[PDB]
Amino acid sequence: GYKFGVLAKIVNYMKTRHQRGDTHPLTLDEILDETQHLDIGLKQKQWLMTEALVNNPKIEVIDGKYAFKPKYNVRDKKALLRLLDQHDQRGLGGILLEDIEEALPNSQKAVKALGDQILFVNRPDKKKILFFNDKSCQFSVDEEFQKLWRSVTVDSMDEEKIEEYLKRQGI
Amino acid sequence: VPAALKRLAKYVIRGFYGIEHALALDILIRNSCVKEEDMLELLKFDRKQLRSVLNNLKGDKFIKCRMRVETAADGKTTRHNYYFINYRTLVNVVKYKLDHMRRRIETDERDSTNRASFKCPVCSSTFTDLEANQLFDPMTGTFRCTFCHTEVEEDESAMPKKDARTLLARFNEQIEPIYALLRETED
Ligand SMILES: [Zn+2]
Repeated sequence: GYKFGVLAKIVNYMKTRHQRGDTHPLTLDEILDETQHLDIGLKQKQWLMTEALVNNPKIEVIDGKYAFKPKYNVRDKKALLRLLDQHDQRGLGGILLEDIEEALPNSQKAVKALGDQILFVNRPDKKKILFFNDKSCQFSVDEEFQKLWRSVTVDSMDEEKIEEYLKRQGI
Repeated sequence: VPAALKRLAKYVIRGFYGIEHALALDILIRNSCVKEEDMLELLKFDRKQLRSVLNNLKGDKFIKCRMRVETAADGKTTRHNYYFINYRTLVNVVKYKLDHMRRRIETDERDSTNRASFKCPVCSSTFTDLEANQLFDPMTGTFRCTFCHTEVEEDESAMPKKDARTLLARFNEQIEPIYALLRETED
């Protein structure tokens, strides 16, 4: 095994290092020192530099050095709000709750602060997807009204009777 | 595509139907013709839920689907279903539902009076007013059911008529914007 295993180790190490508040970037040798990878090959080094830490969306390239990407992920209520607004405006769709949960520790506070602004979609497998509440036009009906609408069957009713009814009622 | 049709469609989809249908209709508004796999990715729903929603929409016939088949680069057939918004059928079905509810109002008003005014708590079944004479016993001097022989209270049929009458005002108040939007969409 070689050239494919240590990438997971380094990405996990730098993620956990950022979890400790190390916002400052770190050089490759800094991580290599404490990860017991002093015997790492040169071709592994250049392959890492050219592909691994530039293709992933979790590594930021600044002043030549490499750091976390906390801006992309959610860390506050305002970031969640603006991300959801962008999703609603551009129609990109929602986002899984687990991504925000792992990005934002104690994400329930933002959820309960948003309240009705956030919308949840309940999947069969307990997973929840978050949507923005587009308040352009809101209208609601009574439960009795909804039962009345559901009582009337329309899927098993064809297109001849629909236009026969219009002339029957004389509109 | 006049904006009045789009506004009316948005109002009816947001008021009568849920957010998923509103999102689907907004997607179809942004692009007139959309392939069945196009609105499958950018919303992050399960395939079965979207299929059920599309089944309901095809049941109410708000949009129309045209069958198209073609070939792929690798040689396998490709079956893409192309969905496009048809406002001509949309306004017709909306008006059909509108007049259906309108006539439902009068049928409910008639049925409120048609409900039986005699109820026996022992058997818990409505008893028609006309046959109350048949249930009445001439030699007893008082009216009772033949099956259970208990006093009948006619006060249990008083409140549903009042409840329906109160809902008439709310229905008539909330239905006006739809008629207001209908007038500008005639042309
Ligand atoms: Zn009885």
